[PDB]
Amino acid sequence: ATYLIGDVHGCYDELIALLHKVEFTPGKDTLWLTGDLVARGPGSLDVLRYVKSLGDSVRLVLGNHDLHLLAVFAGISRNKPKDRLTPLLEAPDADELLNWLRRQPLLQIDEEKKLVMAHAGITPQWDLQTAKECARDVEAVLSSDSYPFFLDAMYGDMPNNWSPELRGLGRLRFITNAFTRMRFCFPNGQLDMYSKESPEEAPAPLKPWFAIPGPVAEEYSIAFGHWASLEGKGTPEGIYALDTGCCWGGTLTCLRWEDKQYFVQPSNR
Ligand SMILES: [Mn+2]
Ligand SMILES: [Mn+2]
Repeated sequence: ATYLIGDVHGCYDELIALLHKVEFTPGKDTLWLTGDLVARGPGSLDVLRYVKSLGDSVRLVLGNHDLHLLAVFAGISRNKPKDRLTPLLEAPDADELLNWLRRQPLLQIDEEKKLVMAHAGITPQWDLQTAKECARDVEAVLSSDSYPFFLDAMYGDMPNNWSPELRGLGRLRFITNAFTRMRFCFPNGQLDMYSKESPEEAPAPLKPWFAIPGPVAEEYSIAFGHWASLEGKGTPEGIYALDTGCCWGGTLTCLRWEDKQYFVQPSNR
């Protein structure tokens, strides 16, 4: 069976409990994780240890908190007490875990299921070929010896409009923002990097990225996490918002792909 779980955010206990609920069995089953494995929850170290141990039985995409963790590890960015990353950063296996984490994709595609996954979703300004090239380009920098320069370069809110002519720092920044920070779009597909609220509270003319017709969403289902104020609701057919805010006292949500059956694990917080 195929299971897809939203943002874990260090909620190791809830993750294991939900997987036991569906009797997740590596070798017979595969797990898709929407990223944001770490931060805020208390168990980031245990979560990374377990997901890494799953090997080919897990298909991960990196989220913005995974990238932030990597920026803190590399000395690029300051550690915020509230993220609760210190046990992981001080672990004897921190090197093994984070060097594994930076090698994971930003984008997962299963052609037989016609299923795409990314942390924040797919901007309507990308077709599939472009999304794949963009993921490849950022994954190559993240997996290189020089990844701390990219992590330093990634911070920023501009440019917020895609063009095949983007070059250099702006190109990587847009790609990173599109995969891991996107929520709202302007009618032209342009990214808005400030509004984090539910779509009801969003100011006009902002609309969820999934409310704008785009070539990937027209051919593929898209699963994503990240947007917790969505509470997993209000999406159109074929759009699966999996982040139900477990670290926030919400719930950890698991979707079984074969029968579209949902399983939910309450926050223990
Ligand atoms: Mn996120
Ligand atoms: Mn998140």
